[PDB]
Amino acid sequence: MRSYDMNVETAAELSAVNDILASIGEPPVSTLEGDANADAANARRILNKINRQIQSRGWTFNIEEGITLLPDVYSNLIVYSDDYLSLMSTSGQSIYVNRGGYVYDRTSQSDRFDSGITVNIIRLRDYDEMPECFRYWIVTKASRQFNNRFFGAPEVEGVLQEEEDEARRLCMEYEMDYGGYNMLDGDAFTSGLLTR
Amino acid sequence: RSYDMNVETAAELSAVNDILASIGEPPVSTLEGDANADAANARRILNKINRQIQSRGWTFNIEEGITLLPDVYSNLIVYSDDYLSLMSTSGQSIYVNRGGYVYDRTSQSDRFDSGITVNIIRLRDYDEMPECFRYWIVTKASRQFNNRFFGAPEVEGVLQEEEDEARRLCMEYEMDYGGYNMLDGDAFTSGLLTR
Amino acid sequence: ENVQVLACQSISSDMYVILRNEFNTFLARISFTKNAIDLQGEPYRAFMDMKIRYTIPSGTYNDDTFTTSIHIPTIYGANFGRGKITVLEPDGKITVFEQPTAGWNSDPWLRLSGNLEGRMVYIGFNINFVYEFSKFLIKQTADDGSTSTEDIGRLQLRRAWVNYENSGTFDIYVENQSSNWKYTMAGARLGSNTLRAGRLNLGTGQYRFPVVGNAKFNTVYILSDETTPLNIIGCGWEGNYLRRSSGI
Amino acid sequence: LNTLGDNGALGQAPYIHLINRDEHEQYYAVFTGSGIRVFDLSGNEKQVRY
Amino acid sequence: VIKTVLTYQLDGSNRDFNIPFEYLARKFVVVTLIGVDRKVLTINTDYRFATRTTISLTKAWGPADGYTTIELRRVTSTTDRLVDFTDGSILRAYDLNVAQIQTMHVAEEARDLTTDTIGVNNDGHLDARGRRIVNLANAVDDRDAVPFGQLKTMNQNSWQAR
Amino acid sequence: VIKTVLTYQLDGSNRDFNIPFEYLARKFVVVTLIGVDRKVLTINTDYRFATRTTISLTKAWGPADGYTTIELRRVTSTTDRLVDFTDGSILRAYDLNVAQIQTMHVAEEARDLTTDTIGVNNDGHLDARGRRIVNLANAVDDRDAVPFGQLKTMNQNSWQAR
Amino acid sequence: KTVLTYQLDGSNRDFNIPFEYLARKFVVVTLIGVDRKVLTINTDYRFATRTTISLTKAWGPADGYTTIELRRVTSTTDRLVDFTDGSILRAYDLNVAQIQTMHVAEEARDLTTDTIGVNNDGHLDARGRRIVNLANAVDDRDAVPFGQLKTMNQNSWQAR
Repeated sequence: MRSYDMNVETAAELSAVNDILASIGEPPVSTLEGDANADAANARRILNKINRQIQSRGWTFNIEEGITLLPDVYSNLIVYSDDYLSLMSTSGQSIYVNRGGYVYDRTSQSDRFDSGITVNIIRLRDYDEMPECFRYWIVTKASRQFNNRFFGAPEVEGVLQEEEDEARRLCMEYEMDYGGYNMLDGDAFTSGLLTR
Repeated sequence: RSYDMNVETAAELSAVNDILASIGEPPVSTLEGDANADAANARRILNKINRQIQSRGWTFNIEEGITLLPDVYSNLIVYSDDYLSLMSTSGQSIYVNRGGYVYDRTSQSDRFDSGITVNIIRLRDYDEMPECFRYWIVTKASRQFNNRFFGAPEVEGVLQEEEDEARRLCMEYEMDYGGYNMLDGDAFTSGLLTR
Repeated sequence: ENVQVLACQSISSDMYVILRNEFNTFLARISFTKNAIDLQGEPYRAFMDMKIRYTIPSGTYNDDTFTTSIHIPTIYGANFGRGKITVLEPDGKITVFEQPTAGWNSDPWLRLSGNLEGRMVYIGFNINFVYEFSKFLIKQTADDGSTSTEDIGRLQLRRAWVNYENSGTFDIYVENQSSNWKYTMAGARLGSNTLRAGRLNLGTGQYRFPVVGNAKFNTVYILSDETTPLNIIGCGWEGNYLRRSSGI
Repeated sequence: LNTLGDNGALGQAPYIHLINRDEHEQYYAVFTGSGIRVFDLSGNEKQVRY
Repeated sequence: VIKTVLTYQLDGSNRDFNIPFEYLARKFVVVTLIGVDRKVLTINTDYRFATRTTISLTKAWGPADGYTTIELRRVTSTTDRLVDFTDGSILRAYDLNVAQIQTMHVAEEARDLTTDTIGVNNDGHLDARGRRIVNLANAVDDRDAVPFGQLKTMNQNSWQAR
Repeated sequence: VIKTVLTYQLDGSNRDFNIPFEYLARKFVVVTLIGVDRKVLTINTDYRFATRTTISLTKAWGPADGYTTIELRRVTSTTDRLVDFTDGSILRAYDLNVAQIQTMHVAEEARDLTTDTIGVNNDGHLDARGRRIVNLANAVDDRDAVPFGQLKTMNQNSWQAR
Repeated sequence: KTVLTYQLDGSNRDFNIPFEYLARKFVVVTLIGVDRKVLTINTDYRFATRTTISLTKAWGPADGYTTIELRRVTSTTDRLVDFTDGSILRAYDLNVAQIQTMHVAEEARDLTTDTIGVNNDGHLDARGRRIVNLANAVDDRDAVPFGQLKTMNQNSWQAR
C-alpha cells in the first residue's frame, strides 16, 4: 500500500486536526515537513487505514462497474494491485482471484489473458475525493480509533460512538439518494416483468 | 509529491498496525537480528490468524477440481501442512491424513496409482487475501495480542466490536462474490426448472 | 583479560593507573570530575580506554586506495592485543575497527576512508559496560528500613522500561529460560526534531522494552560498548500478579 | 599518558607507592624485586641513582 | 517477469492505461506509441496524468493512425538525485527511503531491459551452451570473427591456382 | 571479484553444494537445475539448507536425468524491501546498513547480469570485449558463420593438399 | 559513458576518462582480457590528472592489443561510508553513500544495450551483424578471429 507521508496535505489537514483533537491534542497548522509531531503521523496512519476500510465497504460511487482491465501484450498478465480493494465480476459467481501479484482465473486455472477482462472493481482514491458525508464518517471513525488506541477517555469513546452512528446514518442516506434504485423499471428482474 | 511508491504489507505494515493497536511504536525492519519480542509475537499471531481464517473455508480460497499426483516410485501423496482442508468433491469425504500422507478411509489404502480429485484449501500469503479479509485478520490479531499481553479492557472491547464489524463485512463480501442462486444455479432446483 | 592493573592510587579525584599489557606497560589517568572534558575539543566526553589526542601526519593518505592508514605504535609507544579501537572526530563521527584475528600487534594499522591528512582525531579503545538488573519482583519496604520480597504468590508476568539522561545508545538484553531478545536503543526517533543530520544524537527520555516472562527466570541486563555517554536515572516494570502456586 | 617499558620493566610483583609532594612534583615510585623506577605522573622516567 | 515495461493493445477508442510499476516522479514515465514507427509523447500536450496509477490520453490514438500499442516504461534519472541531505535537515524517512528506492528502481530497470535469455559467461569466459550462431557475417578487421565466406574463397583459390 | 552464479557440473552423483556469495535471506538465492530444460527447484521439496553456504539437494539429480548445470543464482527483490523506514522509529544503524546492503546487492546483480552480454555500443558497435566464445561445438553447417576449433585441423589438411 | 573503448594507436600514451569517480580504485582498465591483466596503478597505469590517464608503456597493436577500455567498477563489498549507532550521520556521508550505491546502477544502465538473440531455427542468431572485438582463442573448441587465421593470408600469398 502507501505510506502516510507520501500524499500532500490539502484538506486532510482538517481531518488530522480533528483526529488529534479527539484526545485534547492541540491543532497543528502545517501537516507537512514542519511537523516533528509523533501524534500527527499516528493520526494520518489511522486516517489512511479508515479511508481504505470505508472504500472497501463497497459504496455505489466507487464500484466503477464495467472496467476493461488490459493485460501486457508480451506477458499476458493483469496485475492485482494492492489499490484494487475488491475485484469481482458483473455476472454471478466471479472467477478472478489474486495469485502472487497477478489476476488468476481459478476456474480456468490460468493467469494468461489475451483480450481483457471486465470486472466490478473498487480502485482506491485519495481521502479528498470522498464526499463530505463520507469524509465526516471517516474522520469520526479515525477519531474513535485514535482515542482508544492512545488515550482512552471512556466518555469520549461513547461520544465518538454516537457520532460514528450518526455519520454512518448520513452516509447511508447519501448513498440511497445517489443511487436511486427503483424496484420497478430499475430492477434487473422486475423491470422485465413490467413489460406487459 | 508526484510519485507512487508502494510500502510493504506482507508482515511489515501488518506488524506495525498490530503494534499500534496498543500504545506500541512502529518498527521498520521486522527481520532485524534484534528479536524485539513484539515483531516476532505480532508476526506469529498474524500468521496464525491468517491460517485460521483461510481454514474457515471461503468461496475464493476453495479450489474445486484440484488433482494431486502421487509419487511414481512410492505411489504416495504427501498431505502437506499447507493443506488446510481436504474434502472430496462428492458428498462424503474419504481422504484423511495418516502419518504424513493421504489415506483412503473406505478403501483402507494409501497406494494411489492414478490420482485423486478433491476440494482443497491451500495456504496463501497474507498479501494475497482481499482487503476485507486483510482487515479482519489484522483486527483479530490486534485483539488477540492485546488480550494475551496488555489486557487493556476498553481496547479489548472496541477491538471485539471492530472484529464483529469486520466479520460482517467479510461475510457480505463472500455472499457478493459467490452470487449463489437458489433458483437455476442450484443443484437440486435447477433440474426442476425443466418444465 | 590481557591487561594486569599494578596500582590505581588517586590524589584527590584523579586515579593514576599502570597497566601491564603483554607487550608494554602503560600509565593512564582517570578523572572523576562530574561535568568536564578530558581532552580539548572532545565533543561529548568520549568514553574510550587509552584516550589520546592525535593529529594525523602527512604522507598517510593514499589516493590509489582512498584510505588513510595510521600506525598504532606511532600513536602510542607500544602494541596492543585485543579491544575494538575506536576513532572519534571533533564533531563526533566514529569509525569502529574490530579486533584483527591475529591481534593488533600483527595488523596495527587503522585504515580510514577519505583524506584525513592534517585533521584531528581521538583514538582509544571501547569500554564494555555491563549492568544486570536483579529479578523484577514485588519488593515492599516495612515501617523501618527493611525490604521484604514477596516470594509467595503466582509467578508474575511483566513488561518493563528504563530511563536515561544525556545518554547515547545502549543495548538491552532480556533472556528467558529458552530464548533471548535484544533491543538496541541507537539514538533518538527517526522523524523527531532531535535527529538532525550532522548534529550529535545525544538526548534524554525513557525507553520501554517488552519483558514477557516469569519474573524470576527472566534476566535483563544493559550492554553498551559505544563511546557515547550513558547515564541511567531509574527503571521500572508493569506486570500481572496473582496469589497461586505457593509451592510447586 | 605515556608508555613505561616492555612488560618486564616493573617485574612480576612490584610494590608501587604514590608521592604527592607539592602540586607540581607528583612522583609515582615503582619498587621492582631488583630495583626502583620513579616515573613522573606524566610518564617521564626519572633516573634513580643507586 | 518484467515490471518496468508494459505494453497495452490500443484497440481504437481507449484513452486510459494503468501504471502498475512504482515511480519516484511523473517525469520517469515514457509513453512510446509503437507501430509503424515509435513516437514519444510530451506531458500535458497529448498525454495527461488523470491520477496516479493511470493515464489519460487526449486522443484515442488507435490503429487507424498506424499505432497498435502504447508502452508505459519507467526510466529513473541518474544525474539528478531526488534527495539532497542538509546539515539542518530533520532526517526523516522520506529522504533516505527515496534514496534507496531510486537506486533500486534504476537497478531493476537495468535488469529488465536485458531480459533476453543469452549465454552468460560461466568462469571468466563467454558461453553458448552448445548453441550456434548462423546468419551472415563479415570480417573486415583483424579482431573480427571468421565466417566461412573467407573459407570458401580459400577453397576456390586453392583449387583454381593450379 | 566473486560472481553471483558459480555454475556447477553434476559430474556424477553429488548432494552437497556450495555458494560463494552472501545473501540477506534464503528467499533471494534461486537454484535453477538447467540441462535438458530450465528446470528450477523450489524450497522444502528439492532444497535443503544444511547450513549457511552449504545448500544440498534431496537426491543426486545426476546427468542420467538430462540435467548438467545447477547454477545457484542470487536475486534480491526490488519491490519487497527488507527495511522500510517510518517517522516514528528509532533509526537503528543495523537498519541503514541492511538497506544499503540490499540496494548494493540489487545493483551488483543487475551489473553482473548486463555485463555478460553482447550488444552494440553508443558508437554502434557490439564488442565481445575479449570474451572467448567457448562451448559452440559443431559451429558451421550451411555456412553458419563461425568455427568451433576444427578450423585448425581443416586448415592443416588444406595446407598439405598439394 | 562509464565503459569507453579507446584505440591504442601505436603510442597514444595518455587517454581520457569522461565519467566522474568516487575513489581512484573504481577505474578498472584492461587491454584485452586474456590472462586477466590486473594492471596495477603506478606500475603500468598512472592518473596524470583528474579526468585523464597516462599509460606507462605505449601498448600498441604490435603488442597484441589494439584498444583499452576505461570501464568504471565501483566496489560492492568495499564501502566508503559505513554507519554506526553512536555517530552523527554526516549529510555528506549520506550523500556519498547514495552516490556510491547509485553508481553501480549507473554502470548497469550505461552498459545495457540491444543484446544478441537466439533462433530456434539454426540456434543462436545475430540478426545480420559481425563481432567487432574478440580475444584470440587458445582452446581447440572455440572460435578464432583473423588474429589466429594468418594462414589464410599465407596460403593466398603462396598460391600466386
